[PDB]
Amino acid sequence: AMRQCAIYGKGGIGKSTTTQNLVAALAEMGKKVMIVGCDPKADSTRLILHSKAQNTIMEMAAEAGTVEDLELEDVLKAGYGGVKCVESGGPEPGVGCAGRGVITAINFLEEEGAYEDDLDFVFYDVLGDVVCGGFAMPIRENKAQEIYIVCSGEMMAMYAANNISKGIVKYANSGSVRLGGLICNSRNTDREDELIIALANKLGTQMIHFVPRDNVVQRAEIRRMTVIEYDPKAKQADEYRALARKVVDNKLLVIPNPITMDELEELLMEFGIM
Amino acid sequence: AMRQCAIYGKGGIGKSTTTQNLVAALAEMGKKVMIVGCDPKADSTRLILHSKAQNTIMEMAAEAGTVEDLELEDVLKAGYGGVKCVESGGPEPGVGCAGRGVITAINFLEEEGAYEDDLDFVFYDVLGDVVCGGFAMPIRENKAQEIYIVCSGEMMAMYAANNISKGIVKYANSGSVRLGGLICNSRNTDREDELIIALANKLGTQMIHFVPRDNVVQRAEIRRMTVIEYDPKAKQADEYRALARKVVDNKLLVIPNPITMDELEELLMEFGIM
Ligand SMILES: Nc1ncnc2c1ncn2[C@@H]1O[C@H](COP(=O)(O)OP(=O)(O)O)[C@@H](O)[C@H]1O
Ligand SMILES: Nc1ncnc2c1ncn2[C@@H]1O[C@H](COP(=O)(O)OP(=O)(O)O)[C@@H](O)[C@H]1O
Ligand SMILES: [Mg+2]
Ligand SMILES: [Mg+2]
Repeated sequence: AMRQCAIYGKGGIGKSTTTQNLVAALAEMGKKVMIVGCDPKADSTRLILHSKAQNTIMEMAAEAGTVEDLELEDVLKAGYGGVKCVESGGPEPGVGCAGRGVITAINFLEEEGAYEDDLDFVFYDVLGDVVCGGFAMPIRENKAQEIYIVCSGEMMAMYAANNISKGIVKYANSGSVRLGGLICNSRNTDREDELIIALANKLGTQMIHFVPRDNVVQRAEIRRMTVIEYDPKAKQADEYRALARKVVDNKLLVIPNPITMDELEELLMEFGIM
Repeated sequence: AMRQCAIYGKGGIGKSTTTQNLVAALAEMGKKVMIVGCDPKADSTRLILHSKAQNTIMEMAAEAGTVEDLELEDVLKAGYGGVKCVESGGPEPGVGCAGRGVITAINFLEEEGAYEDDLDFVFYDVLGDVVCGGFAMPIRENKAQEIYIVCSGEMMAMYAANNISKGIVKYANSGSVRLGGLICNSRNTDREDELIIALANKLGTQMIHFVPRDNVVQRAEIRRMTVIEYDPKAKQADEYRALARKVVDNKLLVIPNPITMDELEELLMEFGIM
């Protein structure tokens, strides 16, 4: 078996930094992991690959002719800890549907046998500002059973978490896609941990970890690494190790309870963030 | 004549706060303005209307039967300064295309005569994390000639600005959609004004205004107002008045020059934000 997880959240919230660091910690533990980039920004694997980014399945298929002229061994790339990496890509802005590459990529990976029995985890790093087209496909088509939402005390980040949760509810009659937890990626604001705990409890889930804001992230990423690789002794490395451990041990996977805008505003008012 | 402007940018960057405050300042000057909300969050008019939000054209059409059973006089609502307000709405998460309501709304407004000769400005407040479907329609279909992008020294906000610019370039052979400027909505970081000026110059545009981060915004918005209405003497009110004046006087409307990821990273490295 293998655990199929998707990391969702609003743009810029920390999906790719959190996912790559979490996965590096899993590999450090001895887990075998694949990352599938499902964000048109297409830099979801650069810290594992020590790279600028990674050429996408949509780009590679265009240069080869069709996606069927591609070989899995040509597409998947291994980096830190043996973690395997692939990027979906997407059409250029103004053209088509921004999520269409996600559908092509996941179907290619399934057909070509990328989901080998030896994998322990697959993580999809998915744009979450809209829940439609290929960005909804991991939920609609039962590809990621465990959804973890990166968020913060930012109102927009909590709104996104609620919207993603509504998408999970919409498809709960089929498949087995569930909300596994919220990950708070701190803005260094007071009571932020308490705020995201409260939001998680209203949705029916949990705050699986509070990730501190730490400049070592920038120093590692300038060098194209995870903090796990850049400085294994860093306090922030231990934070990502704690998040990884709690993901491994997590057994709470729920159909969430989306909240009203009034509930969200009351959360913000109560914990004095605003 | 009337100037059709669209405010784009990544989620949470400050589109709706900036647009409503800018428009309040325009109304304070004596301009006649309409705001068209083109973001599924659907709270782009609440500060003009003193409201929780505004019921959307998609919601109202569903309750009436079809969009043709709606009357313009039933849909448009006037608030502070006589500013007229409408919200597009969008399908629920996981269903359809998140931008489909924008197409329905703009077409309804055009057909029903909302663009009366007495208007001086129309502002569309558009989700900009993806540039596709109805979110691309103001550009693709030549509805907003002047695009202003709200951004910040945040890498994700600059990436979004570049992506929106690529969409403008893609449709420059038809219509007259142009980039009018960048608006820096400050994160209170050093050299941020210089950073966004540099980005604007690389794209071929300008920083039309640097909006400071100011907590009076939160105090006004808790009370469902713009800063212009809440405290006309506030320093931040004068900031929005300066932005409004510069938008009125702006004559630079360009086909932008999108930059590479290397150029964006060099900007961040240079100005020491990272
Ligand atoms: N815990 C953290 N501490 C400091 N900086 C962070 C942290 N998490 C993310 N960042 C920074 O935030 C920015 C956006 O993160 P990223 O993972 O790229 O967001 P997303 O993938 O959600 O768009 C990056 O510059 C990253 O280095
Ligand atoms: N200049 C500013 N100073 C302080 N807070 C701001 C400023 N601009 C925006 N905000 C706050 O940022 C949050 C997001 O702004 P909003 O306009 O709703 O973003 P968007 O419409 O782009 O999603 C809101 O809580 C708003 O009050
Ligand atoms: Mg990312
Ligand atoms: Mg908004």
